[PDB]
Amino acid sequence: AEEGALVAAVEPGPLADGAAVRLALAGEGEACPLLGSPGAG
Amino acid sequence: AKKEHVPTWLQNTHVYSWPKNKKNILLRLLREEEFVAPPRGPLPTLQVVPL
Repeated sequence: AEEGALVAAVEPGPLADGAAVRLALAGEGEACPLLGSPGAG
Repeated sequence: AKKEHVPTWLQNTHVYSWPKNKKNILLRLLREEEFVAPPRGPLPTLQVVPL
């Protein structure tokens, strides 16, 4: 009775892919601070 | 004399020793200070400048 059953191969059907999300900072700079006062005699 | 001899109410003021400080006595009679501060100037320039 060889027709009893069959072997079956399983696959994951609905696969999906996506891209990674990376953060970045736009622009850069630095304003100078102020300091100092004169000594006296 | 000594410090205690001066009356309390007078001790609050200047006390001069004789004859050591007779110059101070003369100056006080003239209402003059032995040391006088020099005249004031203007405030210093706030020269704050960037680094």
